[PDB]
Amino acid sequence: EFQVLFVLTILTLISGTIFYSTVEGLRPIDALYFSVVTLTTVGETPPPQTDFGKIFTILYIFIGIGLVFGFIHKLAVNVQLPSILSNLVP
Amino acid sequence: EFQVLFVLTILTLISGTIFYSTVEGLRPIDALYFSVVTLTTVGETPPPQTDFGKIFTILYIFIGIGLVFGFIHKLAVNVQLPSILSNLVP
Amino acid sequence: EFQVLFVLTILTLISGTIFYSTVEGLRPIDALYFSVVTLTTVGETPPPQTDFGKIFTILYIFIGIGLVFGFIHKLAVNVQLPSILSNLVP
Amino acid sequence: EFQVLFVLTILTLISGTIFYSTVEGLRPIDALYFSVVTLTTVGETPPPQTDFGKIFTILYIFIGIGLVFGFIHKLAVNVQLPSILSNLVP
Ligand code: NA
Ligand code: NA
Ligand code: NA
Ligand code: NA
Repeated sequence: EFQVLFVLTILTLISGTIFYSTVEGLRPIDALYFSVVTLTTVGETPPPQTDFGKIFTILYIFIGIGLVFGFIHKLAVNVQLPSILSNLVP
Repeated sequence: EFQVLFVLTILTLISGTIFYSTVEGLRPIDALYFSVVTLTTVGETPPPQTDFGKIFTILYIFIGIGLVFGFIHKLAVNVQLPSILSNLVP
Repeated sequence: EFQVLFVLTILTLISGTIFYSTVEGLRPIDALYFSVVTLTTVGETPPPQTDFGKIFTILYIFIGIGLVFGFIHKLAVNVQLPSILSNLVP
Repeated sequence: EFQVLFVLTILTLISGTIFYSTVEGLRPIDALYFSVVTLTTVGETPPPQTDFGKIFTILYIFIGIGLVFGFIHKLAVNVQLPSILSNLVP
């Protein structure tokens, strides 16, 4: 499960990285950062400058937020929880 | 269900698009983008400049966030999940 | 229930409005808008300029987000849902 | 439970405060504020300026959001709820 969500999230981020680096002309690292803060709703970034960027962002958000949060919902509950939980055992 | 939420979300976005393009004077595409990042809480945009814009945004958020997230909660769980889940079957 | 959450949310917003209008020197409407986008995590606004503003925002977020979202979780599910749901009955 | 989440959240914020104050060169209070609005997805702040800041933010978000929201989910439901709920008793 966690393995799958990880894959789906990575592919989603890869797509955003390629899109933004090409259409908005961002360096790869900035394109990945934009993709990440967008899908997690953190939004610490100015908006895309092109209409293509805006249209894609709208669609990217609706399709990717569900996935990204489903993944985060497992990263801390199915992997990060026990580590400290089972560790909460005397 | 998914069909209904889709309709309710579209109408909500249409209302925001009309509102912002008129009161804040944004081009339709920018008004739709503002509406979308606002309701998904992504917030990658500067705030409205008019008091009408601010008041409407406050009300728009409280009434639309619940709907938009309910829709997203189905777009990936009732439509996007199986596609890859049922596809996870050897 | 909905009545109570409404009260708790209003008081929370009133507190933020008073705080920001005084410490950050914002007009009441802008102080309320800042309070609202902050607690809903929309964040369509520049950050507070004073250390008092920042410290208060940190505490305001942790204490108010839970409440605000609990309220929204009822505004659309206990009030906005039926209106269109019961209306989905032929 | 609430005691534990409080500890995990504090350590997470301490790490972010140290990181941002050092790499992005922010005063401690601004580093803590950035860490807080980032992990709660409020995002009321400009993005990091360095690639290290961006890479760390990406990882910080994925690992810390789950924790921070789990904590908030208890701060208002296991501590803030009764206070006013049990108080809702005539
Ligand atoms: Na958010
Ligand atoms: Na945000
Ligand atoms: Na934001
Ligand atoms: Na923002």
